[PDB]
Amino acid sequence: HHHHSSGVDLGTENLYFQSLQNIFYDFDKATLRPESMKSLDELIRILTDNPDIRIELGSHADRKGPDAYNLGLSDRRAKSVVDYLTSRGIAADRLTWKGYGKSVPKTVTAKIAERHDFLKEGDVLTEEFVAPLTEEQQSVCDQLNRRTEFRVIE
Ligand code: NA
Repeated sequence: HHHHSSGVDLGTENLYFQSLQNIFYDFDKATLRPESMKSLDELIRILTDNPDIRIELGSHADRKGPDAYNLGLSDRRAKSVVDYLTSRGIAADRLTWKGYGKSVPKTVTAKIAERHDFLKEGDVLTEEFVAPLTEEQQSVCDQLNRRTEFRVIE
């Protein structure tokens, strides 16, 4: 099969790539911002250039509001991405998705840590981590949790 031990995955959770970005959302919205459409066009290029690969997506919500509500919101966030891709010709069978609600806070990557003096690589944006922060710091963290993650798979 593969003639080597596992290498680095092309995904948004562990590493930062200019050409494979997280999708971020407004508070209580599943809408694709103009920036999100550019990011999805970059993903469509990867899908069309590599016709056999699939994309696994995971959609999320920030700590505010009930668990069940946030699960539904995360499903709508995944669906908006799937609908944009399928509207551009991507076969639905090439995409898998899961809505995690607010159950999986994001881990701060080296790029996120470079951009914010208060965040360090490896910090997990849990409710307990975000709770004692300033209103501005909470807004940065909550925004980072309102995202869709991607991973390129077979
Ligand atoms: Na930092």
